[PDB]
Amino acid sequence: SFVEMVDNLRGKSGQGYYVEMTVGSPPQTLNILVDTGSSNFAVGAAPHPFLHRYYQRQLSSTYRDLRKGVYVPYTQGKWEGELGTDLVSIPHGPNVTVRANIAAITESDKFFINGSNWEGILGLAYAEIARPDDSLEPFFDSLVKQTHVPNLFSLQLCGAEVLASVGGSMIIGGIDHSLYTGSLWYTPIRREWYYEVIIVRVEINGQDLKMDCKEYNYDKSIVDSGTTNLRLPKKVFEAAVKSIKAASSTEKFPDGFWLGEQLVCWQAGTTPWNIFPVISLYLMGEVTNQSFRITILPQQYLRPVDCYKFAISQSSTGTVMGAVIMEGFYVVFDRARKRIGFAVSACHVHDEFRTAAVEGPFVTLDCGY
Ligand SMILES: CCn1cc([C@]2(c3cccc(-c4cncnc4)c3)N=C(N)N(C)C2=O)cn1
Repeated sequence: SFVEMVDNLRGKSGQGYYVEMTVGSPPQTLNILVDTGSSNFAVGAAPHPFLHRYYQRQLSSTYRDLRKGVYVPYTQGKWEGELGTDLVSIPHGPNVTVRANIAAITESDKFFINGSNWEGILGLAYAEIARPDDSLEPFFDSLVKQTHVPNLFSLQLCGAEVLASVGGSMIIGGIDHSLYTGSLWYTPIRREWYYEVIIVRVEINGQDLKMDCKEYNYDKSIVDSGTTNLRLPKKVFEAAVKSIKAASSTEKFPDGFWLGEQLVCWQAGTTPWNIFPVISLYLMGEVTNQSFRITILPQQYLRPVDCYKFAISQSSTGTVMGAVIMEGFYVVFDRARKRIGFAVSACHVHDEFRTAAVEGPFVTLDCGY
């Protein structure tokens, strides 16, 4: 049924991708953020200025209360709510219904986004980082256990007066070959909590940043559909921008732009893409001394707002390969074989001079924290 899953994601630029889901009986429709960077199925369950609809447990005849609260403070914001289980389906995903854990958010701070058009989050990472603890089975774990859907899903994020709308596909239970060209290269999932991986080398315009590879994964590297930007450890970030500033020297910008909080504009197809360099991330291969590179264009790391924001930013929590990396590629979260596959996406955005690429192997003769 993969055909019926194609284009089942939507979103606004910089505000995440969501898939339609129903919870409860009768089905309550909600748009839910696909988030490989968290592990809770958490849905607005009380009025909020940014929510135009929300999950109403009392309207559901199949809701069961777990009589347990959950409080999820985090760096940027916070949500808090009540644990229960209910029946869940994805209308444009696998044709099944599962009983899953649901965090019904009763209060939250800076969690929902104005105009994003989603009402909850589908944390697709592992139990290890779930709240309140790893005993709360994540949605995908329940789905696999209760149905026969293979332990694998794949994301094809396609990107783009009003924020640009983005489209994409979440294929659960398999690999849709029409979604990518060329070969799928796999990098090991180093540990099952976040989707943690290892970056062994990075180049800006073919030039090695030449760092001890531990800096690339300090203190970890993760694949996160719930983060817009490519986020880099401080020391790598600074080296990245310096290298990027040099490659686009002709024509200058204010460091408010480089700090990713200040847009820059051209007008109608005048954008000097060729000025900015490609960025290659080399991920560890399944074979010890091998790696492969994913190369991403400026079209990915300059996010549209013809105005663009610099979608590479600093991190104190390690490297985050967010949406702007994923948008060049078809990304397979092969949980069954503890690996993540990358292929050129059938939908990636590129000129007649450059193209996002996935290429290997590269042999590199210790990179993890
Ligand atoms: C554990 C608390 N939590 C944080 C998240 C978030 C989260 C929460 C709310 C909104 C968004 C978000 C996603 N796309 C674009 N704009 C915002 C992300 N998911 C990820 N991966 N990141 C880094 C988060 O901040 C989920 N739960």
